Amino acid sequence: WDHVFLGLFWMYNSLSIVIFHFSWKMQSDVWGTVLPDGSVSHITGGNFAQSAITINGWLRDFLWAQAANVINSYGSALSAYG
Amino acid sequence: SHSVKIYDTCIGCTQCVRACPLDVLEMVPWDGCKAGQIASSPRTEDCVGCKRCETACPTDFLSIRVYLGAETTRSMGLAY
Amino acid sequence: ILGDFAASFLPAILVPAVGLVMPAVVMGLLFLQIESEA
Amino acid sequence: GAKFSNYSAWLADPLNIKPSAQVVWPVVGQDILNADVGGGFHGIQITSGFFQLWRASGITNEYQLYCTAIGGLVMAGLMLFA
Amino acid sequence: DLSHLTPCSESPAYQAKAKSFRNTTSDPESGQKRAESYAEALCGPEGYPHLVVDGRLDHAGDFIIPGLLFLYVAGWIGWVGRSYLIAIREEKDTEMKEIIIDVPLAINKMLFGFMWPLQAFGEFTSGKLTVKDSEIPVSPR
Amino acid sequence: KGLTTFLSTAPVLITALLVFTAGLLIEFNRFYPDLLFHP
Amino acid sequence: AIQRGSKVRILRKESYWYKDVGTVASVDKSGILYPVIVRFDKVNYNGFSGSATGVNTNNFAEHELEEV
Amino acid sequence: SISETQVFVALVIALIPGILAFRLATELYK
Amino acid sequence: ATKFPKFSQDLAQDPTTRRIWYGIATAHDFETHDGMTEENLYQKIFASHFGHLAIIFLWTSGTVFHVAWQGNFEQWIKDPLNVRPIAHAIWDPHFGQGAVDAFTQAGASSPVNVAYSGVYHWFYTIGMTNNQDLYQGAVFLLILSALFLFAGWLHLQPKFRPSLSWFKNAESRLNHHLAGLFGVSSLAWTGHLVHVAIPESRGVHVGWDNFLSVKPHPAGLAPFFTGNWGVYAQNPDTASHVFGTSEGAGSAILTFLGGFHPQTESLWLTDIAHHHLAIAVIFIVAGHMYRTNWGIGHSIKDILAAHNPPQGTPFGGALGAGHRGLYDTINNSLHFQLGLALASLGVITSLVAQHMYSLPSYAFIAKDYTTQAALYTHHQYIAGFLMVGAFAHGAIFFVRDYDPEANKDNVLARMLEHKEAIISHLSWVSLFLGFHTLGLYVHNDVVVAFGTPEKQILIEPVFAQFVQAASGKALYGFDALLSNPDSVASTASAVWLPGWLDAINSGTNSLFLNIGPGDFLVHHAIALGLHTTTLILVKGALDARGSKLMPDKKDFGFSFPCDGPGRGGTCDISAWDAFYLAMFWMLNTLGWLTFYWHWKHLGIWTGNVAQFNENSTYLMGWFRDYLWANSAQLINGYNPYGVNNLSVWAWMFLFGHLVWATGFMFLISWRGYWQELIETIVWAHERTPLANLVRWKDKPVALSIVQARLVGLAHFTVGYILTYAAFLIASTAGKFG
Ligand code: CLA
Ligand code: CLA
Ligand code: CLA
Ligand code: CLA
Ligand SMILES: CC1=C(/C=C/C(C)=C/C=C/C(C)=C/C=C/C=C(C)/C=C/C=C(C)/C=C/C2=C(C)CCCC2(C)C)C(C)(C)CCC1
Ligand code: SF4
Repeated sequence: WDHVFLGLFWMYNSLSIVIFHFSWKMQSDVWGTVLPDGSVSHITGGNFAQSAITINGWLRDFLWAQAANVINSYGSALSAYG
Repeated sequence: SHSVKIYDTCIGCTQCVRACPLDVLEMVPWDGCKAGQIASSPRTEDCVGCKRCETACPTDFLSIRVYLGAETTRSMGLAY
Repeated sequence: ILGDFAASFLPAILVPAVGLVMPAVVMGLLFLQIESEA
Repeated sequence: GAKFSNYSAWLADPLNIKPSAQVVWPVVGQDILNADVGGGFHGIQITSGFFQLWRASGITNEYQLYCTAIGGLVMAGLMLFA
Repeated sequence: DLSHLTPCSESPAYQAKAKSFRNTTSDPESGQKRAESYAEALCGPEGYPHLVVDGRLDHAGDFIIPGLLFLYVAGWIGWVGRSYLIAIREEKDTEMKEIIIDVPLAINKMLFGFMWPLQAFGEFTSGKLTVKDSEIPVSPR
Repeated sequence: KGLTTFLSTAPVLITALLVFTAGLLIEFNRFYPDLLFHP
Repeated sequence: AIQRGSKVRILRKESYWYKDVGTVASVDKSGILYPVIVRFDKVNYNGFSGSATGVNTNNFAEHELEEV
Repeated sequence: SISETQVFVALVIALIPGILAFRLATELYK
Repeated sequence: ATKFPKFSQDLAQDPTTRRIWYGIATAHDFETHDGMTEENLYQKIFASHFGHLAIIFLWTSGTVFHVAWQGNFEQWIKDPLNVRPIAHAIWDPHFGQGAVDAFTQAGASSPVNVAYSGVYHWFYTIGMTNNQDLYQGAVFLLILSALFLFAGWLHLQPKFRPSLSWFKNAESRLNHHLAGLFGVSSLAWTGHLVHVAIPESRGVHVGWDNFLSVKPHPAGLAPFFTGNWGVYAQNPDTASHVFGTSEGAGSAILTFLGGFHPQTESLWLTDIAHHHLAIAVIFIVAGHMYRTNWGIGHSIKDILAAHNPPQGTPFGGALGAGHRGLYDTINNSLHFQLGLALASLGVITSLVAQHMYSLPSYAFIAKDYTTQAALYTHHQYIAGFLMVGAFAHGAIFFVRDYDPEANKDNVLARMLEHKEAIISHLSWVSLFLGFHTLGLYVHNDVVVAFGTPEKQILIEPVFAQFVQAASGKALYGFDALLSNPDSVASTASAVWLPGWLDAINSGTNSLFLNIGPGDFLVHHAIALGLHTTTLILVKGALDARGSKLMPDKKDFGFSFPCDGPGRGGTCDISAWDAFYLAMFWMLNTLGWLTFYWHWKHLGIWTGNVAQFNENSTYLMGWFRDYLWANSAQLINGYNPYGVNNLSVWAWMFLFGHLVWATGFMFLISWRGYWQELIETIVWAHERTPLANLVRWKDKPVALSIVQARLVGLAHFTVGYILTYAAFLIASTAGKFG
């Protein structure tokens, strides 16, 4: 049972890194708007190439930068998420 | 080696000996109990310290009591 | 990079001594101390 | 989807109206949680993908969702009886 | 005298906020009712009502009335719980109706639990509220 | 007869009590909202 | 005064029911150290972890008791 | 600023608690 | 048959790796050493004291030597408000060009570290002017450390080893510690202040050459013996005085204004000297209290035994036997003395932290904001350490030094007699603070999130504001006892009042800050933290000897893993659980109060105090406007576009996160999983070719249960201090730097 107890922490760690990789790679390199010229302006700006190689880049450009919406959500329609 | 000490509040139910996994405990005759027997720990150098004997003791506080002391290669239970 | 302070060559000697040399000496000596029998 | 959603509004303009299928009762200041999502509907912007699933299923009106909800209740009672 | 705390009507930061008070209920003028109801409080420089807790009157509504109301309700809950717990002791099967609550006894405990401070004073002066230190289990030192 | 004993259990009664208390508080804050203090 | 069914208070400090009152199940007349079997309403801590059961009786001596 | 010789003077002064710390540590061992 | 550890033979025959780990951790527990008597115990402790004082003096000597050698003390005294103090130089083989360019700061030509301990302000205030005065101080501290080392070596020699009666001579030790350690040292510091620090603040260099020639007052030692002491307070320093130079300077060496210096924003050095002379006189007088050799004095045992309220007293015999059995209990037990010492030291360290920020005593240290932040946080964390250690040693005293026969029905026995009434009421007050502090925070969070911040429960702290107004603050309009000028206290002969009143009623200092509804809730969080940490600590100290689940807890000692899975489960029942579970609560409380201090002072120093005053009432304002907002320049210390001077602080931030999260591994995962893992690793080593030649002498086992609780605790602690020190220093140095 206690190996399941520890494996729950490790699946938390594993799947958290999986969904963090997804939520950064798609926002930086897939999702975004299309300019009328034809180029794609992504949500973050393609910072996965240079910031997803460092833990400080994952802390700064993903966790600190993208949680600016969840902490400024108070007094708005997404305040239940904050 | 651990110290397995058996006190005189023992009812001689033999649960500690059957609960012991390394044959540390046994029953000796004793005139001070209704069951006529008390637990003894002769080969207490084989005690790992699992306290299964302390788990199985039905006294209000345990008549058999394990004191974890010096650690040997048998107290650690090491196959290597 | 050497400093403008007096005896700037002493960080170039003491820092590798205290960071590499004497910790290796202390771990070797303490290893021989804690692993010797009798 | 049948009663508390803007699915009929979402089917007309699916590129500028957000999917919403849950309204929030105004007893305390949680009426702010009803997001402005389009078509004169206020509610929580759902992300379950039920609306796109019903569009791929060919569901065009909310009565077809009401019939499926009634059928789900009948099937749940049938499973309880089984 | 709290000169740093101005009344919310005289405070020029509360009146800027009080236009944009959101409605909480389905009542359309709920923001205006909150704005007029919070004007009797004291507002700081932020423009938000403050509560002064020192038992003074004209500010007893901040703490003294809600505090006494909670003390009555919490004493009700605790006294009905203690009365039910005492009543289910001396009838030889106490764990089963500790786990499966005897409703007809609990209703009679609850609806007669309004007179909790009178019964509390009676049990305090009678000595049947507090168990003596001899007749009570104490852990070893 | 055995159903009333199940309804007299601790989780069913604590759920009924908490739903009744939450409903009383919600119905009070609907009809009389925004009571930060006693006037 | 110690007889079967008499309610009696424990004077063992280390016991779970120190200064608590339990009934007497049996008293042994042979020469043993703890002849008075006393049964309690509450249960002891004894048992494995997660066990919902525990012992509620123990042998005690004459000087370890007082009759109420 | 201090001179270059003052650093070496302070180092050979620091050998006097250097030796005495070694002498105290061995006697604290005993 | 292994020589390590020498002091324990039970661990010497241990064939596993637990022998080394437990020989490290039982090295300083001299009481459990094999063949240890009390007479040898006290002498080994006495020599370890000298070794520790020598370590302190060598650390101080290194600090002053690095200020003198590779710091900038010449440049800093010219512009203390603009020049950054340099701690020491950096010699790193790992630096690239970006780090050398980034760490070449504070006017240096080398990679240097900026000092945040603020000893530059201390040295400038006490009379240091050039680097040579620091170098001679460093050399003198080296000689003092060598002297302490030789004293410690000497007191281990059998000729000079003190007897047991000398160590337990409490009366003489108290007399020489109050008269000499506290009174003579404060009198000597007064001598330094009136001889060096006060004239160097007035531009008059003294040094060791001219202190026998420069007379501290124009009337030197003549008003001292006649009695007209007012001559030393006739010409105080003008408010237009400039520090370190002679214009605007006075001549009085003992002034008593009680205010702040208008330039340095600190207390007057003449005020400091007068305070030190007063407390030196009081400490010398208090040192003449206990009888040693000359008949007159006091004996502590008679004072303790005479202090019990008799019959007919309105309290009666409520204390039982009173204090008889003390002075044997305290003097025999070293853990009682250690706990009392650590409690007193933790309280006075808390006082140091709470007083050096509101009443700075060092020149231009109020305007060096990062020094204030580092000093407050550094002293409060150490105060929490000392206080938790005080309670831990109280627990150790109960488990291995408490005698119920000697302490029979005294105050100490009657503490244990109702030992869990205290625990139940402390649990009640912990829940009473916790439920309602979290309830008001969550209520404020929900109503601010719901667009209605006016529905917050904002509570003005009127009691502490009444205290502020009673100390002389006219902002709240209480008009109480110093706020009005017509009170009996205000109309007295209190001549500190003209300085104190305009020091407290000016908002340019940290003296008696404006407190509002965001200060009430954090203070109740602080009260919750102290009450709960006290609950774990009192709960484990009083249940140290034993209790209902484990009666014989004293037989296994202070620190044991468990007592098996029997009796329902017995994890964390040793009195070491109090220390282990209260390090977390102490660190949480110190985090709460240091976040409070840092955010309030960031609002003060930035000049926008409204941010704290409206956003600290709910926890999302704490989470956003303090953590997220002030971590911005921290985490951008190194980015893909370059390297700042805060790159080492971002690296320490991540390092503290890594160590803190590595602690979770030892605290959550427990031993037998790792023992089962190491058994497979042992099989893999012994069965592979070419590596089974290398055989271990000791059998690799998992870390034991208490050892891993300690290792996870140490990781949690080291990560906690490292990541908060990094965040604090970078947050208030990227702005005010
Ligand atoms: C404990 C006090 C303390 C501390 C923390 C530091 C720390 C530092 N010193 Mg040192 N130092 C000190 C005392 C101190 N020093 C004193 C008293 C002197 C003699 C006057 C100096 C002389 C000095 C020189 C000349 C140099 C440093 C340098 C260094 C740096 C790297 C260490 C090194 O290689 O040199 C250590 C070399 C020594 C000669 C120090 C000897 C040991 C001292 C005397 C104290 C003993 C330490 C401690 C008390 C014992 C171990 C405790 C243990 C529990 C950890 C580092 C910033 C280097 C530097 O600036 O690089 C940029 C450098 O070259 N130091
Ligand atoms: C805790 C349980 C849980 C919850 C609450 C949901 C909830 C959700 N799922 Mg999900 N799901 C889960 C577990 C869960 N699922 C599991 C365990 C599986 C694996 C079988 C899936 C696979 C699944 C798929 C494939 C899809 C959903 C989708 C949905 C969303 C809309 C629900 C709906 O009507 O889809 C209705 C969707 C379908 C009827 C298509 C499913 C048909 C699959 C391919 C056949 C499965 C047959 C059989 C049950 C499985 C046999 C396994 C085989 C190896 C033997 C919603 C967010 C849909 C979605 O994201 O839409 C936006 C979607 O397409 N889920
Ligand atoms: C009859 C019920 C009852 C009564 C009157 C008491 C009264 C007492 N408890 Mg509490 N308590 C109870 C139940 C009760 N409690 C239960 C159910 C729990 C488990 C959650 C606890 C756990 C507990 C803790 C952990 C602490 C107290 C404390 C205290 C004291 C201060 C009050 C307080 O802190 O409230 C706190 C109350 C709670 C945390 C939970 C109370 C839950 C409800 C309100 C109890 C009443 C409802 C009950 C379940 C059903 C009623 C019966 C009904 C069928 C008629 C006081 C002696 C403190 C103490 O020792 O101070 C001296 C202490 O530290 N109690
Ligand atoms: C007057 C003579 C005298 C004096 C000066 C000392 C001095 C001392 N003794 Mg000693 N003692 C004496 C005689 C004396 N004793 C007598 C006769 C007895 C025999 C009965 C003892 C027996 C004895 C024992 C048994 C022990 C001591 C110890 C010590 C040391 C205490 C620890 C220390 O250094 O803290 C010094 C701390 C201070 C000066 C400050 C104390 C805290 C202050 C008051 C709080 C405020 C600080 C203030 C704000 C300043 C801040 C500093 C600045 C950076 C801002 C110290 C060196 C211990 C030892 O061995 O140490 C080596 C110890 O084991 N002594
Ligand atoms: C177990 C034990 C222990 C432990 C415990 C502890 C550790 C404790 C601590 C405690 C503490 C550490 C406490 C503290 C306290 C404090 C106090 C009690 C204070 C008071 C003060 C006052 C009262 C003040 C007053 C005033 C003035 C003077 C002026 C102004 C105003 C005022 C009011 C503020 C010991 C060691 C003993 C021993 C063994 C046993
Ligand atoms: S501790 Fe385990 S091995 Fe030792 S006597 Fe008890 S049951 Fe047997």
